[PDB]
Amino acid sequence: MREIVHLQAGQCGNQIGAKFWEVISDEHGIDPTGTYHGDSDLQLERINVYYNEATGGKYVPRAVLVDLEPGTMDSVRSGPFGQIFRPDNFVFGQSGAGNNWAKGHYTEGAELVDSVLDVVRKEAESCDCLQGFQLTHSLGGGTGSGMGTLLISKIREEYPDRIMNTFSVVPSPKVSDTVVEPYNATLSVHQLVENTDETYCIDNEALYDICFRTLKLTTPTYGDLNHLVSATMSGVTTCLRFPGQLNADLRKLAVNMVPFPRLHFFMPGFAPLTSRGSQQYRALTVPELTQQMFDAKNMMAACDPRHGRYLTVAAVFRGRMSMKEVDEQMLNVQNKNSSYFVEWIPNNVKTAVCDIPPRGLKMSATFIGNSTAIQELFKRISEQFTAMFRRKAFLHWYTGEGMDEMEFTEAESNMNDLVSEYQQYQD
Amino acid sequence: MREIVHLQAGQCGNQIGAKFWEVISDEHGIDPTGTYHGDSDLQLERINVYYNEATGGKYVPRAVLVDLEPGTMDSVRSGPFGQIFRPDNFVFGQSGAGNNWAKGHYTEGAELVDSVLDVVRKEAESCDCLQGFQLTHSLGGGTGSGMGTLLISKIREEYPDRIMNTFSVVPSPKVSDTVVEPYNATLSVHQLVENTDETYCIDNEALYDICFRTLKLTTPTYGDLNHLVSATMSGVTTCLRFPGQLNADLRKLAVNMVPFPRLHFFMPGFAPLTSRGSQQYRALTVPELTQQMFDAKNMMAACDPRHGRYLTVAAVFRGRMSMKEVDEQMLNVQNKNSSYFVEWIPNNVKTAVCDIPPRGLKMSATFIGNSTAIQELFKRISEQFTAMFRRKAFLHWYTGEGMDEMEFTEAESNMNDLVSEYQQYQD
Amino acid sequence: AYFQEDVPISMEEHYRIRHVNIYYYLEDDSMSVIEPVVENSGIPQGKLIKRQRFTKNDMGDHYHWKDLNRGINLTVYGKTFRIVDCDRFTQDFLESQGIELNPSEKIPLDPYTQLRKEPVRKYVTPSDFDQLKQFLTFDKQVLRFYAIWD
Amino acid sequence: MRECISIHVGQAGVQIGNACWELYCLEHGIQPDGQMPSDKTIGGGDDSFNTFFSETGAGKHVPRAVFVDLEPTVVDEVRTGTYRQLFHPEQLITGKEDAANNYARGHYTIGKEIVDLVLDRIRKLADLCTGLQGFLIFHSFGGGTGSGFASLLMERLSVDYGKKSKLEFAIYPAPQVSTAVVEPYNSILTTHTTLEHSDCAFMVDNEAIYDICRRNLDIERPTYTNLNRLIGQIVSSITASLRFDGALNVDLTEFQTNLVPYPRIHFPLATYAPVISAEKAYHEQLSVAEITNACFEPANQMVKCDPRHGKYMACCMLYRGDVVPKDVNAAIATIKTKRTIQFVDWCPTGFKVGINYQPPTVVPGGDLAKVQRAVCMLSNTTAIAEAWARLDHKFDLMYAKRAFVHWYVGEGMEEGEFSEAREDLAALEKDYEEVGVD
Ligand SMILES: Nc1nc2c(ncn2[C@@H]2O[C@H](COP(=O)(O)OP(=O)(O)OP(=O)(O)O)[C@@H](O)[C@H]2O)c(=O)[nH]1
Ligand SMILES: Nc1nc2c(ncn2[C@@H]2O[C@H](COP(=O)(O)OP(=O)(O)OP(=O)(O)O)[C@@H](O)[C@H]2O)c(=O)[nH]1
Ligand SMILES: Nc1nc2c(ncn2[C@@H]2O[C@H](COP(=O)(O)OP(=O)(O)OP(=O)(O)O)[C@@H](O)[C@H]2O)c(=O)[nH]1
Repeated sequence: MREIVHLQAGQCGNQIGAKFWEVISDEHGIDPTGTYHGDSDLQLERINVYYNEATGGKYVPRAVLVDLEPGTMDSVRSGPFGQIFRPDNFVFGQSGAGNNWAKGHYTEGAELVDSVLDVVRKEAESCDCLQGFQLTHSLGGGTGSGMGTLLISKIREEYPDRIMNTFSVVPSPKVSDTVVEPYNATLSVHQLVENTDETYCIDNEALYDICFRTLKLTTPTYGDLNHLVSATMSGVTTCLRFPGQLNADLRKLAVNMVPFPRLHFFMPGFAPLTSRGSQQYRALTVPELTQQMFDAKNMMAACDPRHGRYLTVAAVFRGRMSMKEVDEQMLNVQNKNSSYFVEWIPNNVKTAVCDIPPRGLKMSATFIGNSTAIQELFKRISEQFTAMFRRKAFLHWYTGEGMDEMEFTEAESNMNDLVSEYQQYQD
Repeated sequence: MREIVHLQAGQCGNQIGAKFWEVISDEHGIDPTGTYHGDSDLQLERINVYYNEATGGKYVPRAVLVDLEPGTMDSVRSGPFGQIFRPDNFVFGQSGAGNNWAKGHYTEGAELVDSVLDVVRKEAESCDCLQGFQLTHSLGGGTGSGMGTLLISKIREEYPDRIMNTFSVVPSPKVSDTVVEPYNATLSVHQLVENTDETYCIDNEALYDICFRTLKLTTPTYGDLNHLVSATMSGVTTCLRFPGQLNADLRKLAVNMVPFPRLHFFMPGFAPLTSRGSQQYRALTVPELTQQMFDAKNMMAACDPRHGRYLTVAAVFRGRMSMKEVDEQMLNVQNKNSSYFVEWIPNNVKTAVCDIPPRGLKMSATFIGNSTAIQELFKRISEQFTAMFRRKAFLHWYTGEGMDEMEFTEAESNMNDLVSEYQQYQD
Repeated sequence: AYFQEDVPISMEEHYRIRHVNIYYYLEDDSMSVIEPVVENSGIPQGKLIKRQRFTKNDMGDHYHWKDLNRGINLTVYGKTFRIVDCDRFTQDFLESQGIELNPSEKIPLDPYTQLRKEPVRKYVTPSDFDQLKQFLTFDKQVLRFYAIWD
Repeated sequence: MRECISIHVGQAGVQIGNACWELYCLEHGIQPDGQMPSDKTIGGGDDSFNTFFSETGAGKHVPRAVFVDLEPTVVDEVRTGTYRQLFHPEQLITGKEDAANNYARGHYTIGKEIVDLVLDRIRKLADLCTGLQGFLIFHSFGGGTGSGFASLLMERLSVDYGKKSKLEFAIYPAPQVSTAVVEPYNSILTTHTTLEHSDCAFMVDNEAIYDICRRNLDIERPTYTNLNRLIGQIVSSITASLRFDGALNVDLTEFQTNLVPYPRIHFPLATYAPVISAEKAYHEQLSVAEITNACFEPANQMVKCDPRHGKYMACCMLYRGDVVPKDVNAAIATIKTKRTIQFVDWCPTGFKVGINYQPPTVVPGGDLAKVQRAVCMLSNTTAIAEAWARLDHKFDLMYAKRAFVHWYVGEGMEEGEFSEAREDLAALEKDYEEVGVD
């Protein structure tokens, strides 16, 4: 059978993975102690996709957590679902990273890469047939970036045949916390784009936009932020694990969604967000879910593609619906705003229709879109990197680490190539 | 199915929006909480003209409130029927207006118009098909006029196929309180006549007169004033939602009542008023009903019509009447006084007969007619404007916000044109 | 006072329960409902019912304080409420009149509100370490039992 | 795990070390006995305390600190004080003669025969230690004993163990107030001898402390007890992240990476925003917007540098207590939008954020208040070179008249190092001006 091994890196991962796993546990009905409670046939029957089998109604997560500072492991283990993970599935070094990507990329990794590869091949051969791997981290997150780059570089040649989902978060346009974030971003992208196939983009400022629009609760928590994005990844994973006459495989998505070797970056999106009183002040219909999903405010990925155009979109609806509402809705948008699409491809939409919704609500959906939106993002990173490289500020640490400026030069060349290609194909 | 979308603006027009909505809700028999109390299958059948449905028997109105002062909306929200409006449907700014015109026309509208257009397009997509829109505001109101000018300007072009009912109140001939008030009105009326189809012309002085004519109770509330205006507005809307041998469309009335593109000013007319003896001392017969209809005192819009001459007249009847009696009534009134009609068009009368009685009595009517009447009104306001512009008192705020005298000049040219035109059609 | 409500679509709950404050004036017998404001609530707080008098039954009657007591429910323009308890001058004046007060009752708390924050509970238990005290305090202290086995 | 080594050199700094350990005992409930009340948590040394105290199986939290001095007076007094059992005996190292403010006397004539013992003690700490992230040295430039001896010991540790961090706080010379006219000499000697061996240096001044004390503490007769409590609170803030748990944490590694841009230049400045009394905190209000405006308020800085004289490179803010990042980053954005503050083009981003949920702590019999949100400011900017200019334009005159150089040659030194130190400085100011050049 086909299954997946999860990878979580970086301090961002150290919380996002926890939230995502606890949400999935809530969905399939696993108590924090781990003793299954039978209430849903389908959740009972499609669980080997992630959970392996332990003794006595208990199940192990096929996830691997990595870090260097054991305090994060302490927090995760102390969390509401830390007990459900394994000690063996935890591995750490005995030093700090301090998000010097070079430190992590030639010094800090070389001594744990072997062990983590042993554990990952252990789990892989424990399973029977994989679809592939997904890794959760930050492209601005130094530990996550440094570890994940090498990890994917190795798994590419070790298993050249699987699906390589990368789920990474984006630095804030208004304030980056870490000053070296441009450097980290370059050192990440220059190899990530050539090793990966699918990359997701998520933005905290867009999350705060979401909070100021639909949450309307003044003070949120990053826990709630993780709640939303975990819901998004849960939604993209639901299609595989539920019955229903729809197409599931991430390959069946990627072949539709990937025109070129250089086209990898995607824009998630969630479906009805209830406001303070909308709970009993709204009406749940396919038309209004469609309208909400295709709305500027609902967007959370990078920045408005109102400047740009759209190449492909894949939408997964979930609940008992009918082919006709989705078909007519897509034709309606196609004819309504027929200019902001691109004439290259006709009918850029890919539909999936899952029968069983999330527990509690009736009809829901989720979105993903390949469109020209990341341009201003890496444009900003370009201007930051040029301004920094102009006077080698902060660069002496990397010199001492054994880094040379030629690396930065080819990285900026690569990102310039992506800028030019993305502008060119439609403009 | 054809619906109407309702707009509420200006601190009074908001008064009236509350009162009008609650009147309709009570007529259709709805609690303050939105749960229907089953009494009238016909009313339940035709609720869909105004009310959407939110799951769990909640009929969210297709109305939108817009203003800039938070406390006003707090009051209307905390009114006994404020909960029926939506937290979604409350767009507003964080500022006052100063009872200016150019301020709300340039300075602050530009950053609220976007949101109001987005919400109105959302609801327009939600509903099926429209006869048009209706707006409650004040021609003299600062914020209401400043909004509505731009709003109707924005809607005219992309929706040139529907009917834009306008509803406002003239300041009193004797006093306007606000002193810049004619400045504001002479600004607005230009764009209003430019974009208008149908306009209801109301002043409260005649309403105080009516109160002292037939309710005899000395001291009413502006709430009671808005009760009366709510009934008067309901008059036209009664047609669609009830069966009967009549034509219902606003076009059905408006093409008939509008001889030339330059006729948009219409005067209300109501059904037998009640005194404390009249509840059992009235003689409810169509003879005296129509006598009252064309009773000079029954008129409540501006002032005596007997100075001028009628152009068109329309009577909507509500109840279990027959058409021959009203028809011979029209016959007899033509016989008695044909003098103050015109040779331009004979048979100036139209009769529509809706057959469902109102809540409180059996048979009634609403009169709407246009005559050679508004000459003295806008003539008066014109001497006002000449006097004030004789030295341009107060102009400096408007100039500082950015305006110029030439616009006033062509506007006054427009009003003098209306003077001449109406005078001639009479002459 | 307080009142319940049912959520049809949301992920968490069957129902929500909300607390409110009732002010009855002695001037014109107006009454006002005010909700206290709590952060992250996700409801529009503030004023809920402005200044006016209220209608008990159809005719036009008016809620004269001569009929209100503890432990009473009442329907008011639809939404119905229940009275829990009152404050100092209120019961003093009301017993000065002589309204027989009813035994009080607990005001419930919103499970949604509590699960928003945390379980308010206790912690602290590590492993077991007290050897030094025994070692030093009981230097070469022994017992001597004479036992028999059959 | 995460723990450091505390070094307190100089009967200059020993009283502030005393104060800071006294503050440290409160929040953990370290009694002047050294043992806890009933609740048992002692074990394999695995909980918050272990970052500061090495409780062995004794039930006695013994600090990983060392005090070294050449006067027996204060050290004998403290071992006659209260926390004498708390302190380990011979990590209180004492001498008999002082340097008499003479840097060279403190660096050569006496420095040979005590470095051996302190080496032994530091290694017998380090062996049982496992984390050894770095050292917190506390000294003084105008050191009547501390200056030269500290320079020598940091020299030797730099040459022996070069793979961890080194942090320095120091009382700065008062720009217009003096306590010994030896100060320009000993200051310049320490500075230039340490520049190629000092990772990070943070600066404090008594006059600025005093001005704050009668501006917002509003008590016109302060004390060193006040000064030392404030600076101890500062260091408690800077180490809270390591000490406790939090949403996101930062470390000395991150500090030494982000704050300093270049080689050499490593001289930022500290600030504490909610420096206010109990009654003020009581019937006033505290929140992120006003504390953030305060952190850039120019008169609360402990160095008399005019902000609009200089320009900014780095800003690390530690927010401690109850906050969410929304209004935090909103406020820092509003500050970026503010026009008077002048960022160089070198740092389009400069905001190193650290959020620790745990609120700070009051002390019994203290003068602080029951804070909820505190923010500590560590900012590096160019406005400090004015201090160096002030120092040099007096160093030159005293060099020219060459007074007390007879003392220095008599104690057995020359003029060559004094010569070279001045162009070391001149290089520092020229580099400041070059980096200021956009
Ligand atoms: N979990 C989590 N991550 C956050 C949060 N806010 C920002 N992040 C980002 O998540 C990124 C990834 O963290 P890691 O990869 O584990 O950290 P790292 O590799 O040591 O590199 P740094 O970015 O310097 O922390 C960080 O760089 C932060 O910028 C948050 O509230 N929670
Ligand atoms: N709500 C309310 N409005 C009233 C009442 N009486 C008169 N009004 C009218 O409300 C008018 C103004 O209302 P709006 O249309 O909201 O005007 P605005 O743009 O908000 O600015 P203003 O005209 O200065 O109030 C006044 O000119 C009055 O004529 C009343 O009793 N209640
Ligand atoms: N560190 C510290 N400095 C103080 C204190 N009170 C005043 N100062 C300033 O700190 C300087 C102390 O430095 P030194 O005189 O060299 O101290 P020392 O080398 O240990 O020798 P002693 O003066 O005997 O303590 C003085 O010049 C004062 O300006 C204090 O309590 N602690």
